Amino acid sequence: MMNEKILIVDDQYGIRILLNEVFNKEGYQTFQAANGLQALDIVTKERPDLVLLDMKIPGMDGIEIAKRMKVIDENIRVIIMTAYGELDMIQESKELGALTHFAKPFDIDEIRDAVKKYLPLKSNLEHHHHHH
Repeated sequence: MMNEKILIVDDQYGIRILLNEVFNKEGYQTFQAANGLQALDIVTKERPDLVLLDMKIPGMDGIEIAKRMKVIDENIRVIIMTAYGELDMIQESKELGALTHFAKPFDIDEIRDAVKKYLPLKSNLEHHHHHH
């Protein structure tokens, strides 16, 4: 809507960049966090338009983070990444302001695609014509 940002929680530093550059690649704005509490700060400070929390991150989860982010916005469009089939803390994290979840085993194109279908801004999704 206004400042359509995407926050990306990663410790590896590369994963965050992967989504940072690919979200931006599409025409987005992104940011990164090495725990969750960081994106947390950036949500209460910047209020992105969408956030991602890799609970697969090297150490911690941004679960109580989205928790506080849903205390801060209730649903700042969070997406928590898991081991594709882990989702151990997923239930609370998803009811906690997250619009959905993802996987650390995610696909790049799937990541930009999935977020455009949820938090849209310029990346159009075809569900109005039904033709593609």
